[PDB]
Amino acid sequence: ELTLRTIADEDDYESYMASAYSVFLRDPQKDEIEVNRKFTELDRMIGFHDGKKWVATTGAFSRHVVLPGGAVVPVAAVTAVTVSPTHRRRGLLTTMMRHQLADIRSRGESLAMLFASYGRFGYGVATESAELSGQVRELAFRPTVDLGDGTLEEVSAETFLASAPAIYDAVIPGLPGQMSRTPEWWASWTLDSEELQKESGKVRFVLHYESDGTASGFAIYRPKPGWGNAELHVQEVLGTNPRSYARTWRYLLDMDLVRKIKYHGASVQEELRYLVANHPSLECVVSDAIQVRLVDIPRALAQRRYAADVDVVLEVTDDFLPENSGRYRLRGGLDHASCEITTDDADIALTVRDLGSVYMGGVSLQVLASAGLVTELRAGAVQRAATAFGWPVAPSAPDDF
Amino acid sequence: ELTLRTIADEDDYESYMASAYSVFLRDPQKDEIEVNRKFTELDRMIGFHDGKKWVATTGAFSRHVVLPGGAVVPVAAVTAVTVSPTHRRRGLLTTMMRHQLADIRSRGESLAMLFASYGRFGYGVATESAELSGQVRELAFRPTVDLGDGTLEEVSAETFLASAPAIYDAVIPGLPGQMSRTPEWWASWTLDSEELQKESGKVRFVLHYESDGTASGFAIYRPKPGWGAGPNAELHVQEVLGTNPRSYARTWRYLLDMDLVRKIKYHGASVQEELRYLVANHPSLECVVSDAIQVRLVDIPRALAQRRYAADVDVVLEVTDDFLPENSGRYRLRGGLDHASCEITTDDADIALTVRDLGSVYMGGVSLQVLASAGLVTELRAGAVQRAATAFGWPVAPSAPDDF
Amino acid sequence: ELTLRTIADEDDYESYMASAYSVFLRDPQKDEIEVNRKFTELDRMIGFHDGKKWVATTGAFSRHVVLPGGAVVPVAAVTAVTVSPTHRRRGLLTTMMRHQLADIRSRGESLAMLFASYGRFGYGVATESAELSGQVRELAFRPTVDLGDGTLEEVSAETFLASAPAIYDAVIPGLPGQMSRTPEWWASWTLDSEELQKESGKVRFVLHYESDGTASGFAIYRPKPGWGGPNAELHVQEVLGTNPRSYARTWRYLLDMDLVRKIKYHGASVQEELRYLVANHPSLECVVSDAIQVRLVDIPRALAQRRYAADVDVVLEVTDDFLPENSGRYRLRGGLDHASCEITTDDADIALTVRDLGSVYMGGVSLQVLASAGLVTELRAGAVQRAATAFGWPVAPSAPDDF
Amino acid sequence: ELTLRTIADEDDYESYMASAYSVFLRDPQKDEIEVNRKFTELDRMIGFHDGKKWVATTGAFSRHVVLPGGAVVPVAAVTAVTVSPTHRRRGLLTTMMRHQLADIRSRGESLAMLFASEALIYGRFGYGVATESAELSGQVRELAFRPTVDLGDGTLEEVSAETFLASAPAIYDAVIPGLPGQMSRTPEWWASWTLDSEELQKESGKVRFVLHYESDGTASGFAIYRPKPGWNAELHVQEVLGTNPRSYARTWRYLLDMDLVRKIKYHGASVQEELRYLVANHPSLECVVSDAIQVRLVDIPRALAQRRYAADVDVVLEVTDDFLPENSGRYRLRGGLDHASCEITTDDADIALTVRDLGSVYMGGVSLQVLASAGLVTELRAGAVQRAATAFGWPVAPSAPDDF
Amino acid sequence: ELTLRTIADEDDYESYMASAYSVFLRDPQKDEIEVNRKFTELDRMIGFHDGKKWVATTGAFSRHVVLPGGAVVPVAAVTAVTVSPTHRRRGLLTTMMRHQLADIRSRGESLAMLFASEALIYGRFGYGVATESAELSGQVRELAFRPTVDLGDGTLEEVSAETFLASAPAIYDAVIPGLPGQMSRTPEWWASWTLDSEELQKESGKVRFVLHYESDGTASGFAIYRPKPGWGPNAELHVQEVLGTNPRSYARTWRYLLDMDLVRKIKYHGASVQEELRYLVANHPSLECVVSDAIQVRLVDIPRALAQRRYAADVDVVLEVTDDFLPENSGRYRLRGGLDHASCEITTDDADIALTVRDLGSVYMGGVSLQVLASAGLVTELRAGAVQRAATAFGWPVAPSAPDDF
Repeated sequence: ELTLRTIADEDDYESYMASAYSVFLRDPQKDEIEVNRKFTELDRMIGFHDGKKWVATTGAFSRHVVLPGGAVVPVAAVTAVTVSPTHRRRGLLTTMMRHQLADIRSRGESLAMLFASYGRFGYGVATESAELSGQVRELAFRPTVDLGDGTLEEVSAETFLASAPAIYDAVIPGLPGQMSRTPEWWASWTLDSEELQKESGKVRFVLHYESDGTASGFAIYRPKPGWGNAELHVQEVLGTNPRSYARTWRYLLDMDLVRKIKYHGASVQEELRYLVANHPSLECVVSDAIQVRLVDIPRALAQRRYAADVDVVLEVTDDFLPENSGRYRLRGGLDHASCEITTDDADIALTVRDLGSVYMGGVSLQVLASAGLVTELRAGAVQRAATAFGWPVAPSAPDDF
Repeated sequence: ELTLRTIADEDDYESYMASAYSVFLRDPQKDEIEVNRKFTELDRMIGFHDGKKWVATTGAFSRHVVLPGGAVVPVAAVTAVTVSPTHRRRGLLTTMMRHQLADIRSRGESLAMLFASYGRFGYGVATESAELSGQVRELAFRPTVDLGDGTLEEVSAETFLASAPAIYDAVIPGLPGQMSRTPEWWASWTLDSEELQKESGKVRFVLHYESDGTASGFAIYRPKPGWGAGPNAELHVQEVLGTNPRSYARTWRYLLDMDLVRKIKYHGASVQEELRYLVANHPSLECVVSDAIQVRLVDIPRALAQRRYAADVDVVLEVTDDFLPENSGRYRLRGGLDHASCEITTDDADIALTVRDLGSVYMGGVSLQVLASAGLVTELRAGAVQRAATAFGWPVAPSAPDDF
Repeated sequence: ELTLRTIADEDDYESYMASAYSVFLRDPQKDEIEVNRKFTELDRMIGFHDGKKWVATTGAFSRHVVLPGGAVVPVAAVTAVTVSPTHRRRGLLTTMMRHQLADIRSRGESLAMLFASYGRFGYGVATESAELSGQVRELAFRPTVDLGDGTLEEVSAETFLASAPAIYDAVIPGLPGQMSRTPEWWASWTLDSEELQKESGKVRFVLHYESDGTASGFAIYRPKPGWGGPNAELHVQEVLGTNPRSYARTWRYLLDMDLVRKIKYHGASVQEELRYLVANHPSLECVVSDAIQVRLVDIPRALAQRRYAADVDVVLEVTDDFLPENSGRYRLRGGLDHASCEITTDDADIALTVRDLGSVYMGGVSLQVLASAGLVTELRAGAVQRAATAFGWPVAPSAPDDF
Repeated sequence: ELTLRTIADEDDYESYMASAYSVFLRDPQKDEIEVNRKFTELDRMIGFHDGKKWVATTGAFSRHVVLPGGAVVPVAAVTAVTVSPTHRRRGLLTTMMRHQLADIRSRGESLAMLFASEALIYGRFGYGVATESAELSGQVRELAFRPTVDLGDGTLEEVSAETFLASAPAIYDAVIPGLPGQMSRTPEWWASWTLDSEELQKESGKVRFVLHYESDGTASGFAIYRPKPGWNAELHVQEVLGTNPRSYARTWRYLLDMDLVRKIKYHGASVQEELRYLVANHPSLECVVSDAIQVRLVDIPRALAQRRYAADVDVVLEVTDDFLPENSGRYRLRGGLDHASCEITTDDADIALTVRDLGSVYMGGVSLQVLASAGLVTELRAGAVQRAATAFGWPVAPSAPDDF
Repeated sequence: ELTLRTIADEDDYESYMASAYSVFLRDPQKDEIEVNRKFTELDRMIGFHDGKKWVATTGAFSRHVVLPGGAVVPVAAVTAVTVSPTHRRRGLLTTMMRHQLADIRSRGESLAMLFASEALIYGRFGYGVATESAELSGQVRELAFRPTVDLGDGTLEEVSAETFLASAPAIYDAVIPGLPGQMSRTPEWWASWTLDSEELQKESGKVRFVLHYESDGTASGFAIYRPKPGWGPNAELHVQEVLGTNPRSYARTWRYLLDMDLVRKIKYHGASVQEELRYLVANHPSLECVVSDAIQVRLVDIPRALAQRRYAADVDVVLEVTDDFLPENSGRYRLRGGLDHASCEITTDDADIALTVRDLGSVYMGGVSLQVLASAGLVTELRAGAVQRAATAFGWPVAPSAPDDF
């Protein structure tokens, strides 16, 4: 009765997306569906169709993510994973996962990434995000923070998109977890969506210029006028130097009529948290961001760099895809990494899910071992491997997908 | 008119403490005042007295803290820092700070620690805590979590104190930021304080026993019965510790599976509390992160040499101490998992930072790289901050000790 | 200055309807006004007109109601009763009530029914409804509840209307108070009204099928996505099934839906079967309120059209203050298989008003409780005890689709 | 390790009750414990003891309940059912249930009754919810009565507990024969019901007593209520009863017309409380319906023959008692308004149901026909359920007795 | 880079107004923008433009306000005062105020009035809070009147906007001479005041209009209000204005709103602090009264302003006025005023009271007591007994009230 297949045409695409919104209790957002189509590859959007409607969906975008060390590697940005409530408990999700994970491997993508909404398929939470909020009048900076001689203006979307991509491209190599943005992805990220207009207001754009005129920072925010307490909902703030970063935030914090500010999806180590003189005034709520599924374990482990030297043997168990199970020797450091099968004694035993959780440096392997989820087989091995899998810059959430 | 002196006798102690509570808009808590006196040294409690009232206070307890690597070192646990609202802008706080930090130095303590309620005195936030909360029915664990074959009992404070110290002593060498607990400190930590009873209920104690009878875990918690409409009874957890992963998981499972309970709250948990990773559905366990402990380095080279470092490091730090300029200097830190030395050097400096920011990274709870990217710390030679930031880190996040 | 008249044409209909919504502080719902027109008889919609606006309204739909015992009788479904705030305290309502009640009698309808928003006109609350709600994760069923081997589909309104009427028609004979639904009434009941979209979302339709393919259950519900912690809701409009498995399985489908936290079923029966499937009753909150008010227009006929839970031979001294011609001393003899009622000169057993007689007429209000409260008088010992049991019914009356 | 036994002495009793309160997250309520002791039979209070504390409890009071028809029969008022959270999943509850239910049978009580709460035994061991209670509440200024409600010539006085207890029992004893589910009240039970408990004082205020006197001075109504001053003042009504419709309506009018009161609440009222029909505007009196009493039939033939039935019935019930299989069998019930007999039979069965669901319909508060429509009860011969459902009903809904 | 200029044309006007709404974090309300254009004089709408966007705005309507006693005088209704968040701390606001205050002076207008919600220039440039408003609210079922309140024998009708505008202006014109602070309403201002704006429909509902008719049939009162149906029993009536030509029509109109079915709560924002409804209600605690700033006054022509109004009692006082923003207005004036006369001019005689021009505007409408300003230390008395007699004369038996919003 059910057929697993890819999207065939534009009408089929809109019906596919409508079903995915419908499972999540929402009407289809036509503006987001239209803009996201520009970077959608129909042959990566699979699902089950019963002859009259889509009953399950699973798709992926071809993206590139910054790894610890600065390498930018292809990644399957998994999206639109739904099973209709009428078609649950029929194995449809397992079938789509097996098909998609094989398809991802064939495209040379060493890992998949998914926004938390899956551990039994090998996905593990690898990065977190922080919701930062507080009263703007309480958010003065420490007295040593240099705001610089820069200036800034509120600009149109077209003016914003002529300067923001170069700023973004310049800063992301040092921010693992961030993803490359083509003009098509910028169009989705900057869309004045009707859904977000209901929650706050129309999207606004800010550019920070140095004294010589060069653009060195930007901000994307939406105002929420007082409905009683006006709020500013920040979508993104980035700068190419600490002065443009601090000055841009100072602009948002000193805006008249504003009482509260909210930044959802910030880094757990967002620089703003340390610029604020009184930390309690900026509430920080930490939650899951990205889940990682390692698809090619040796290549993924050899593609990132490590915070310190490591020479560890990992006994990796992959329950969902047993072909990936094996004993790998990881030799890595700041400027080198290799991973290959070995018959030497294993130092650590862990599942591919937990290996994925530590892969981006956002989850400590030592805490997983203390929790009993990872087993140390030889003394001192977990401690050194945990530091190596870490990174001085915490991973952060990419733009939504 | 004002005199800077220490506490003289018992009546002076109660007037001193009543003044400190009054500054914080509270009535003096006599049960807390009585039990904390047992570990209070009157000559470490200073303040300003106007002839009839204490108008400012500042104290310290002689404690010992676990550092990254497991070393336990003497520490000044600073407490009861108040200035009367009628005596602000007189300079009393700076004067008390200068006296106390000098006294800490002459006592040979390499650092002071203070609960966040000061940056200009050298204190920097070095550890955070997490308030973990959620609906207990949503807090199932991952399926691979072994709960073991242990059993649990709810016990009196006396029976609890006959087993909890040995469990605590065995676990803390791996939890930097925790402090040694004498019987006197256990008595304050386990006090059924009236103020906490009003927020929830009478304190309860749980012991977890292995299958052979060995006490391997404990929990301190208070019930908050439902007050709606609808059921909404809460458990307020004060501490949970176990000597192995099964005892820890089984103790939490005991609290989470208790009937009548709807919500659980654990204030002052670690930001890397193992519970956060046992839970199958992370979003069900809300995590709010806030400042916990501020560190003031008093003996910079000794403090840096007393801890161990997550990886090898050889870095020269140009440190500026505005409040105590005698600590400013250029120090070469050679550290690792198995060694640590810090000393005056004449080599070129790699990093420039203040003593406050150095204290902030001292426990591995704050990344030196983020402070640099924020513009608060200056990298003088390329690649130095990244290696130093990794070394100042630690695979186990620092956590808040028992309150002081 | 004011003229009592019926709706004349279509423009007069939209003005009439817009007047009623405005009295109730709402803008005219054009989608509802259009669909309800298809079953509206203009000669049954009366009101006062001052020459330029409608100042008071009162209407009735020609419907049919299931009585205790399964009999389907004509009933006046009174609707759109409004008096403009500027024209209150002028007797306009009493006048319309007197005209409508006489009109209902001439049309052969033994009784009238009205949703509670009137006791002085003879209307008495006869049926209650329950708002059931709770956290879906706490609403597991008792372990013995058989869900069967059926399946479900979420379908379009047209596919829904090709199966739901037959299911509904098979179930209602056991549910006194439900009303027959023509295709026109189904069109209103299943309208994706913009009013309810604002409160939750677009209406959805579920069909439950047996293993052989036959449709045996249905559900009408609307989602309310999270607007906060999570708090997505389902607003259930109706769930019915032709057997216990289809009914339980359909509720299970709504209760086990991902992302949902809380469910609400407004206008359910006070004895809704769901209340007893739930293993932990306190998790399903039950708020009971007025639903349907009954005005008996032809007393002897209405008493003879229903059946009675047990044998009864009682003489009722009925007082109708608003319509004194209905007052009389009636001997009611009835049971499960018979019912008769006529004037008698024998000694009266019970003295009650027509308002209270309508309150007990559907078996939803106990005649014994009204007697203990002092509203009804027992004249001969033991009479109320048996009459109360007979007027009752093993299945509580329930609210029909809204009118 | 664990011993099943009864309470031995008074110290054992206080420790037993303290454990039961502790399981329910509450400190022991000493005033309730003291007054309830006066009607407690220690040999009916059983539990498990590990040598140093009680770890599970279950007890019963010897009471008598009004049945549909007026007959007053002995009943076990089950109470204080707890299992310590440390001792769950060990079979302690099943063991206590088998012991208690056998003891109830041997004492001549045909059924047990138990308040449905967050109790451990909810729904299990053959208990079925047979009675509901309504929480009635609303703005007193919106609660005028229908115009035909006669208030009579009576008067009211607020009196002391002693004055109250000299008139309320006779009023109560004259009313309850027509209210199935109500229980007999000895002076000891009145003392508990009228206790000015500190727990209810915290939620509202000190208990107050109202008496209603006819014009000849005879007491004909009473009320028990507690004021909650504004913090919008509320009256929390515990009970209102009257021997005639005028005394009932006038006593309510006194509470509704009291100055300074904005809201009234009556928890534990009947779902057919007369007040609901006196009010002119029903929506102004919110009605929230919930479980009240669960019934466990222990002697099926005697319980069915002890009540009376709303109409004639001749039915064979195929009863399954999974927990007490000695009670499983086919029973022929022949009942009416003035007769009732029941005996085990081998005749063909008309209805199939569990002992839990038979208990649910036993008091006339749950319709057998609705249970059949829900699929929990199976009709074996056509037309049997309809007549049996009507007969098991009653023109007066059962109501919750005083709390136990 | 920046240029101070006025609105050039219609497209420039919509871009001007769009910038003003954007500074206050709101989308432009095109219905308000269109209806307000009918009374907008483009040469009074100034601002700064950077070549492609308005970066600051400041406007003024030519209006007329009723003073204590009943005199109607021209007034500049200042509006649309915004500065772009990226152009703050540059001096643009001062420049606009100076140019506007000069433009107001040259138009013969003695004072300027500005609503307190214009938070950009709150309490500066000589503007002083002179008039307050009250938000009155309560449960309609607790709002019975005193038994001695005569409701008359009139009738009411809910009418269309056009029917309302045929009788309401006559009612409004006959009442405002006794209500200082109210402003004259031309048909174009009536169109804006009665606009069924989408902004207020979201907050409650479509605007409704009520007319109260006498026994013979003449319109003697009116009401403007919006319903807010029950969401989530809590239906509300949001009253915009109620006025009557006699106490019976005023009381009867309020009684119509208060006795309406299905209503639970009523709210009247922008009422007078001495709204007669407050004294009609039998139980005052049932009608909550929250008092807040309404109108700020900037005196431009000090002598003319003080002479245009009448004084509740006789006064002969010398005021040493200090105008820090416009020092050309500073001077020592002798004020002679009463119920039927008023004159003011420079004098050499010794001064009695020393005060700023900001505080003089506050007391000018009689909504702020001059004695309390002296008690708080904001005003200095130089000769004894002068403040008390001046405070009583600057007062008025009817408190000033807030006009229609601008």
